[PDB]
Amino acid sequence: MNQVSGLAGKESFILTRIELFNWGGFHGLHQAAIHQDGTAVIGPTGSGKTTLVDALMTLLCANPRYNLASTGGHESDRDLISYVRGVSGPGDGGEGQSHIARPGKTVTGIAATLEREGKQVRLGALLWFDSTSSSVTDMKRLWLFSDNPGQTLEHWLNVYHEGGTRLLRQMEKEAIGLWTYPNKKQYLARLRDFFEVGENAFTLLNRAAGLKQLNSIDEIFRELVLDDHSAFDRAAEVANSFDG
Amino acid sequence: GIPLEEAIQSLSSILIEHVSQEQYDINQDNPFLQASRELREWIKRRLIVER
Amino acid sequence: SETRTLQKIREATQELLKYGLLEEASKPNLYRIVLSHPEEVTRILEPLDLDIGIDEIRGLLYVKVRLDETPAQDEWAHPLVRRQRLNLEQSLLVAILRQHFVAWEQESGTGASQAQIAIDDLLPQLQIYLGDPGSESKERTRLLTLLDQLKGHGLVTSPDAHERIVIRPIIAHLADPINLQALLAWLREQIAQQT
Amino acid sequence: SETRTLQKIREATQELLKYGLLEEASKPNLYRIVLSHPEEVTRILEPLDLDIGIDEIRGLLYVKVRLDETPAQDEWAHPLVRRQRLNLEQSLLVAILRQHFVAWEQESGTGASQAQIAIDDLLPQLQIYLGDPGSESKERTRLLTLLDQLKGHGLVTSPDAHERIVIRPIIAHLADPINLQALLAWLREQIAQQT
Amino acid sequence: DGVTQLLSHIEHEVLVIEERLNELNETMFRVDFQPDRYLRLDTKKVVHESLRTLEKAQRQLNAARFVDDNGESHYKALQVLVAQLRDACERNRTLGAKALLDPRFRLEFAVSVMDRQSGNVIESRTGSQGGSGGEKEIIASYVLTASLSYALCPAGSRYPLFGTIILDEAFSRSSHAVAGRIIAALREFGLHAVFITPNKEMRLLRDHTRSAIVVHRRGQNSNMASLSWEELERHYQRRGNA
Amino acid sequence: DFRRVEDSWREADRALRQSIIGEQYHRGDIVERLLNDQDALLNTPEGRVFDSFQQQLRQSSELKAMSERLRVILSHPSASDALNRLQRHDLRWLVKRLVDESQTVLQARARSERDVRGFMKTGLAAEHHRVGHLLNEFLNLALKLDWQRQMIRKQEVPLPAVGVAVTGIPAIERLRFKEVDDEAEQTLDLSNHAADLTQIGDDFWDAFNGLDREVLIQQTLQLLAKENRPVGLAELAELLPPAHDLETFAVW
Ligand SMILES: Nc1ncnc2c1ncn2[C@@H]1O[C@H](COP(=O)(O)OP(=O)(O)O)[C@@H](O)[C@H]1O
Repeated sequence: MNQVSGLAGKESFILTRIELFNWGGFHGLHQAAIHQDGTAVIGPTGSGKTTLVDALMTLLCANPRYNLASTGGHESDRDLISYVRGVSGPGDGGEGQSHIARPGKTVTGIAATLEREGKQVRLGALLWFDSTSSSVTDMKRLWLFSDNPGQTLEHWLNVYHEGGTRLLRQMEKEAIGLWTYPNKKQYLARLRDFFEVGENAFTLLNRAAGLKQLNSIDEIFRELVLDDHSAFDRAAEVANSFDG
Repeated sequence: GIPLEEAIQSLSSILIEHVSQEQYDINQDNPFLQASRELREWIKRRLIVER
Repeated sequence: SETRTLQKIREATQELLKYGLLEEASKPNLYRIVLSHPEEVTRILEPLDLDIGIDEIRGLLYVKVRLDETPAQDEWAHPLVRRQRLNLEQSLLVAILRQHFVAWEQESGTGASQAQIAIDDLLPQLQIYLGDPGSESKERTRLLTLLDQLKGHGLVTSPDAHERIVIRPIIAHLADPINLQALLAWLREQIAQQT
Repeated sequence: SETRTLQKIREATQELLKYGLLEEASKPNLYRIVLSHPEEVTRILEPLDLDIGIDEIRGLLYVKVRLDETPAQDEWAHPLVRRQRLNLEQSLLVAILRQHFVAWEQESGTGASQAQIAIDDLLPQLQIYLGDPGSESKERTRLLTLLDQLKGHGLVTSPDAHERIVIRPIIAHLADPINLQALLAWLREQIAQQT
Repeated sequence: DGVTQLLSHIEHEVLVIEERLNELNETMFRVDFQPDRYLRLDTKKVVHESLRTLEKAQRQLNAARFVDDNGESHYKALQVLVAQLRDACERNRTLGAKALLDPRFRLEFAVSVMDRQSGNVIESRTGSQGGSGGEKEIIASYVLTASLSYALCPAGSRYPLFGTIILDEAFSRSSHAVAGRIIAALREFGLHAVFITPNKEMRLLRDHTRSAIVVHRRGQNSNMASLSWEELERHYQRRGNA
Repeated sequence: DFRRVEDSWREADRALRQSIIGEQYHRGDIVERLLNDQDALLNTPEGRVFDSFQQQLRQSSELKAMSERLRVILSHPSASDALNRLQRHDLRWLVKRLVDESQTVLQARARSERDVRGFMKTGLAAEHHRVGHLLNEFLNLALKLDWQRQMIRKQEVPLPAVGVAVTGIPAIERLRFKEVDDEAEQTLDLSNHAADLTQIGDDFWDAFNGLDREVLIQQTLQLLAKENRPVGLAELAELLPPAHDLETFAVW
């Protein structure tokens, strides 16, 4: 039983930390440690367990499906904007128009650490608003990849608070083992390169968090694995060309 | 002289417009990068000159 | 009230020490102050065992270790010298980058150009020496790590949105003919000892 | 034919810049040399906007930013000295250690030796304000990590075989201890309000 | 440049799916579903009427491409094909339309539990839903774990490089005795696991995990504490005395 | 041939640079070409034809006469039947674009000549040649090493230290400590309330502890081993006090 427990973290990178800052209902800086022999996230329904999974998936995927466990089958209610702003759609009772926890200028950071035989790899994301706007184009994003133990989400937040994106870029220039991407496509490409797995792997990892609404093998295959790759849009273009 | 960024943007838009075709091997993952790469392929091929 | 080094000179020296190198293309003002009073800057840096190396052609000043006669050599052992001596793979990448830099400098105009190269260009040249690790992702990761180390040495910049790096002019003074001759002699000795 | 600065003075200055301090206990030779020629070292550091603060009572030398007039510039900036603001927990630990060091100096006279403290003696103090992390092991881990961070800044040393750490003399000079006292008072007031 | 290319692309996607399933069968071969049984997959093909009508229309188009009438018969055949395509597109979720224009809908799916030494099929669920809430859950969890292990494994390697996976309230229809088998299988595939459990199943995961992140809300402020099961037990003991 | 002329000038500049670099007596064929104020890039093929073309174009009178005649012809009704809108517009403005292209090509030539003159100064051709030769030798020699051994790849080389940065002096005054504010209050609250499970729900604790049938399995097995007799459910309950009532019984 315990002999097998040592296999994890030897030939693979295992998650061993999550750090959040102004993410969902996690106001301030929160840190959670994850054991190398499997970990359980437990708590009364309506805390921040789905919030944590969504932070991790945001760090991992390109268009993560938020709250997939309960909203599977239909479109998700939550989005990145509502996590950054800390909206409280569900819990009401004194709801002041969705009770946006952080309506003004704000910064939210998320960070996940992975380890293998003492080698560390940290994924991070800083998402901030400079005004009261809530448009997707008004949120400034900076993704971070690191293999240096000294590059922690706390350090990134300190640098941001001190000197905005200018000092963030300057720190990246003089930092050893840090890579900052302003556009998530390049950051996901770097993740793909490091972990030698295509986008389908992380998309499937995302879909795995919504396995509750399962059915016969056919639905599990056509809805969980072997992602869509459908051709319902190409058919429309073909039809329009044939109309011409 | 067309600025490099504008040419890359135009090539990326054209590349996305024809992602379906199998001949072109256009990758939807990050068309912009591919466009840039393509342009560079023709800069060291001497079709165009960068300065 | 007392002898105070001119605030222009102090500011220029502090910037030079902070950044190691001072380029006219980025900070022409401080570069010009340093050039105007090279003796003053040399006197300021003397107690630190540091000296200023100038390249007026490239418009580039830099700080190098000042060895009096024979300080046991080991210039990398200077207390104020951070970083570590370049290793063989870093030296090979530096040679490749210097070859690219010389190629760019040959066909160079009269204004600032900031020699650039795509990361994908270095992949086959490196693969020739380090071998094929098995897939494109592995070699890309290896190249990115090497480039990060070199940037830590100040010879390059991190890849930009187009997957292109800039080879800094400091390389022309790291891999210059004298240093390249020394490295070639050392490599020949290593090869002879190996066999 | 030149005017090279004395080898020992250059070594002392480079050591001081590299470590930012000079303890008679650790480097008696360099400390004595700097004491013998304070004018030379202050002149050397003048161009860099730096100075040495003597402290013969504790046998400690340190680098202090000798800036310009800088009228009431509470946000003074130095190119070579990067300012850091410590955490809430780190600041609390620093304040606790500073007050303990002051108490040790009072009880042993100014300029005492090896103001030590015990990890078990610090755990309850941290638990009073920061609260209970949820276990003895977690408390010890938190305290050890904070002590490691402080040692990185050069304020304490690693625990010995007796689980004791020595507060280094550099705690005596911390720019603005008034902020530390205010933070401690605020924390104690908050705790009293809670109870 | 269209229609024919679209159909060829759909067929190629079907082929890719089939090969992916075939090479995931080998990754599932290395782990025993039951104690010495092991599980395999079978693709098979859909026999919908829409696909056969499409085949008829494609044959007509191929025949018409050889007619010499200035592309009139060819145009008519292409018109029939495009009419079929538009019919499918407008009703984008009828089973026929999905089978026509969805690569992962032209072929069925089936699992088969076999014997490690005896290669004979011992239980082949050829679709054949016929299963309890716990049985379907077991099969789905096992197949999803196998797929995750295969996907996260770098090409030419049997050990995933990104070894961490996240499950969210995975097990709800299965008994506590069969969920442990799922956890054992997940560990066997080399995947480190982070489970998200409701207030239930806190005893089920206590036998397969060494630590828990307790997430508790204190109003609008969620907090998290990472504690070993023993420290959680000590917290409970404090509660019982408070 | 407007682009061909620029291509020829670029090739001529490259050839001149290569000749300067590869020549062993730089001093002669540098001053012989620098003191001169001629083209220094006289591409004998097309490029001299462009000079005559410029001479003809710069001639006045004929240019405006041809432009006026072109517009007169464009005005003719049959022109619309002959050409189309784009071709008509291009033909009408032919002279303007011709002069614009001539100016662009002349600017390119002047720029290239200035660039080659600047390269001829700074006397870096010899250094470029020596550096290229040394780099070629080093890269050819490096093929004899074993690059699959970390011992070889991590060998330290004798390259010098250039660009030594003296930054990050400790300067104990550099440290500042957290000041009381809302952020400090929030941090203190988070530190205190993390691992504070008192307010957590009661049902959470109730579900935390439950019948671990694993231990009960072995306990029951040991009880039967001790008795080694046929035991009923009531007797088992008496001997083993169930703490969960039917939860145990189902297991039994
Ligand atoms: N992005 C968000 N949008 C809406 N509500 C949120 C968000 N983040 C946190 N919350 C609030 O915090 C709680 C989230 O509960 P959580 O434990 O994440 O869900 P679950 O019980 O499904 O795992 C709810 O009370 C919800 O109102």
